[PDB]
Amino acid sequence: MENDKGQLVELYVPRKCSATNRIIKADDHASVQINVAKVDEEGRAIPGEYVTYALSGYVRSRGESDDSLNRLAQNDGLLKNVWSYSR
Amino acid sequence: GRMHSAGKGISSSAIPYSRNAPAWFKLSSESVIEQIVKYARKGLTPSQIGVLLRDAHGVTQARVITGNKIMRILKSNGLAPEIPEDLYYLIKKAVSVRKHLERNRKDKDAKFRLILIESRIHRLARYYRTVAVLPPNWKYESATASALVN
Amino acid sequence: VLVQDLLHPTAASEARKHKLKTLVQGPRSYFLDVKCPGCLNITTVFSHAQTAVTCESCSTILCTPTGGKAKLSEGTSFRRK
Amino acid sequence: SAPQAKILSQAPTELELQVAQAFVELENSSPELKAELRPLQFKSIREIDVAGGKKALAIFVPVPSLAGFHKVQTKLTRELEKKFQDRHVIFLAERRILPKPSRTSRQVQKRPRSRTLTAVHDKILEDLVFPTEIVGKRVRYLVGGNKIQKVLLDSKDVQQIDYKLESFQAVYNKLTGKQIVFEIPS
Amino acid sequence: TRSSVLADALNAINNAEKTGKRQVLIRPSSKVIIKFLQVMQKHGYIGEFEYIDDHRSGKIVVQLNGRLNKCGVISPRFNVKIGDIEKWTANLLPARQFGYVILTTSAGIMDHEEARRKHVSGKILGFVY
RNA sequence: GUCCGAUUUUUUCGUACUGGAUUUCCAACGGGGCCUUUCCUUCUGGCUAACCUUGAGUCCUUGUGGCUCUUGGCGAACCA
Ligand SMILES: [Mg+2]
Ligand SMILES: [Mg+2]
Ligand SMILES: [Zn+2]
Repeated sequence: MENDKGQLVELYVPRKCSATNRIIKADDHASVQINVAKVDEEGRAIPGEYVTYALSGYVRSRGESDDSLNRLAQNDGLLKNVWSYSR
Repeated sequence: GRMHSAGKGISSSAIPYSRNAPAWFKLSSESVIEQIVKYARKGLTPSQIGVLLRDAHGVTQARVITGNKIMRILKSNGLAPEIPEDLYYLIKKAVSVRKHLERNRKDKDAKFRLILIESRIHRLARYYRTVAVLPPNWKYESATASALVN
Repeated sequence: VLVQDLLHPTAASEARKHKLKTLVQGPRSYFLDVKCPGCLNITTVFSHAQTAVTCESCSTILCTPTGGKAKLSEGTSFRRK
Repeated sequence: SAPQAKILSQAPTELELQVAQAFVELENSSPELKAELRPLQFKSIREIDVAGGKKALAIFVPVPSLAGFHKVQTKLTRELEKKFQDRHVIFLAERRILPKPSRTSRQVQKRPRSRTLTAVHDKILEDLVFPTEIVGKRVRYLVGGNKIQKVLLDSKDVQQIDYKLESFQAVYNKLTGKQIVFEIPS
Repeated sequence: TRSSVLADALNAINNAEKTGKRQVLIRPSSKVIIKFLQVMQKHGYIGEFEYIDDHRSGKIVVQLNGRLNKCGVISPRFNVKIGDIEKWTANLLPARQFGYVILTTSAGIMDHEEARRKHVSGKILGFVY
């Protein structure tokens, strides 16, 4: 939220779910954030550097949390031949 | 859902995506049209014609392969019945039940059903009135109806 | 579930759904070419025939109607087109 | 008389007469390839660039005919795509479109549905591929604001148009303003 | 019986965003549906959509993308004297800063930002935010 | 450019008003037009083709009326 002179007001811009793009409430204590390790030349997980996601309370409570990750994984290329678009 | 019952059945015919076809028919409209009127003179209603054409003579449905709906064929050939087949089979039924209603006067379930059928008839007939296929009055009458079947 | 190509449902799931409830509804019945072993005639019947279809003559019998698919008589040929 | 310009139906033009004599040429095969080729005449022809190094010839048929050009076509186009190499040949019946009735653009005595923008453009697309029926159809409305129609072609006898599909689109596009894309089973 | 169609449409779309669904079938397809869907798309509340040709009245598949709150229909389609476009926007839109009521003017179907500008008006269709 | 309280607080350091035309230097926005098979429907006006026609002429491996002048009829089209 901008203001009169393009100055940035509003005291915090919340996260958004990676699978429903819906706001993560300040008290969404089911909301999750998974950091996934990225690798280099064979094994050796590069520390402090992740491919990171965020799932909503809602999705996780629906049991869709896993399946959303598989579609989110392959998409950023973390899996191959797991998630299927057609079913 | 149903009109005169609590039924929600969907038993309906699914028509295929194919305004032309089939690649194996090959008999020309003129020869199937020749066949529709052949059965229509022998005293047959459009419904039970397409029944027989679909079962024995291959023809998937005459609206394609001839480009014209079966009743219009009869129409053009001057073989259109007096009252629409729709109504006839309604009226016929009502005529029936009404007879059974007379030898059986305590059949309260029959009386009730009779009301139903005659409601369908009138609601139907009121439509055929509206689209000029029945003369502006016509009316289903209890007494005279038995004359419209035979 | 949650995300899925509805435009492109799998042919195996699509053939499982109800007749009407396929992406674009379509029939499941077919037609036959049918003949009895003593005659070169080639009678063409429908799978869910409600008529006791005869051969060109010879007061025989090809199929008998039921509640669904008709039952072709005894010894006869048939190819599905 | 003359077997040349009479097989047309207008005074012009070059390309047409060239086809016309390319017609009589094939009419020199009397028993069938003449008996079934003398009644078949056409109206006019358009040229249109395709995406490949070729061009597209649009041969316009009167309409009550059409069914005639359909009894050959396979032959004709093939023999036409022999003599006129580097060309894609398709027969499109010229259909009259009547505008939508308005308080302004008004006309009496109704207006048959088969005389309408939608039904006619829908016929063109059916004529464009002629053989092989159309199995399904979609219209992608795009995130940015414009539509694309996805015509779904058969499996049977597709060999007669595999190569012209890139050409059909161009035809449709100059004809209408809309845009085409093709596909088969999936 | 089936009565609004645009309603059963918007319902389905809404009821999906509600359940975190990223796509909905729609049936049957109406022009009035499509024009509506366009108006939504052009402000990003939906994504791309795709008509389907059953030899009938249509189907539609819509891509949702979160961020849709409620698309609704107002039924009956009331007549709105242009000076009263204000009063509906003040009634069923979340903030003055954003949101859209969309109508049906003789100048076509459009959002109220637009009817405002072309200075036309007419019958309300529904709303998006 | 000049009206006006000039702000963080140092100097040639930074704020409500007006003017701005035509630009390829981007944008959004509305108004009126056309072309794309689409001004249709009615009526009046315009210019007039073609069509018939009187009269005088010419061609033909055929009365085939072709073609040109000419008398007064009829106003496709197109424009308003
Ligand atoms: Mg139902
Ligand atoms: Mg009722
Ligand atoms: Zn037999």
